[PDB]
Amino acid sequence: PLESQYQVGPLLGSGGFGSVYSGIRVSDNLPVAIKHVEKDRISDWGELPNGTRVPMEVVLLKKVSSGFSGVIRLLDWFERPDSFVLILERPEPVQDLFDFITERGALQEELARSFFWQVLEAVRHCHNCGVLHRDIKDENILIDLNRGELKLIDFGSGALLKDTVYTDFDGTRVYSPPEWIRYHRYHGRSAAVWSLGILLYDMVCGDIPFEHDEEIIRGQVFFRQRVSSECQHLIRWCLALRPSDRPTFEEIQNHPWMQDVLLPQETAEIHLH
Ligand SMILES: N#Cc1c(-c2ccccc2)cc(-c2cc(Br)ccc2O)[nH]c1=O
Repeated sequence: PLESQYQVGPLLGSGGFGSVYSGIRVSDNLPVAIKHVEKDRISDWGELPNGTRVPMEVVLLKKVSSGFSGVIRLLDWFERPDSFVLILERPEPVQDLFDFITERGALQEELARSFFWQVLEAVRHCHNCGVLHRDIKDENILIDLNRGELKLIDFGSGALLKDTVYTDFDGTRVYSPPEWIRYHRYHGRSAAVWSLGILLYDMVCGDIPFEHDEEIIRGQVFFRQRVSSECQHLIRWCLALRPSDRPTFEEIQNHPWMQDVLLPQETAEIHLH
């Protein structure tokens, strides 16, 4: 009984893959997010420990659910005749990176460092759990304004992590790597690092670097905003044309610009309060 436990609220947003509403767990007033996904649009299905057919999204979210709240947590889920309904945790107040950057424009490096670092910890968490996000971007990152913690959301274009090549992709095009645009082939980690490269640029310049396929395959990076030399370096490194030339997650976090990151709470007190 879904409608009995939760109290549906306002429409937080929707797209090709879902409609999301703001609900509250009638049980304890817990704030949650209710995501509706139509069975038709669902492309990938999995099963997880049970042998129960469910959309890959549910599989992935279950594999990454844990104490670590660097990634959104699935509280429960229900299946319906023509759709699946997911109950996600919902922080409040909260704002997504896209809206936040859309209001403050380019972010101070110090803040971008904290945020970027947090995203990296989350993505590492996922890979570690055998999950590849495939759609890392400002829109899929939530900001818990009080604790200054970011959360990865929307594993709708995700997939189990593997070492062999990927031939499918349904994530955001402007965040996809050169190798996808050209050969429609890519490898998880390297493809991820490339989008992390687009994300960082996005944070420090206030907008993405590439808009057209040509710009992506060319990979020439121009900075529209004053950006430190160190940050520019890490950015160009993540956006290297050749996949194998991109940094490992370990190399990114050991990069000079990534040092002395602020604690989440400090970040909130200085940049969010
Ligand atoms: N797709 C998607 C998704 C969202 C979305 C983003 C932009 C526009 C419309 C919907 C939001 C969420 C989402 C939002 C909150 Br406050 C809390 C938990 C969530 O899990 N999940 C998605 O999986």
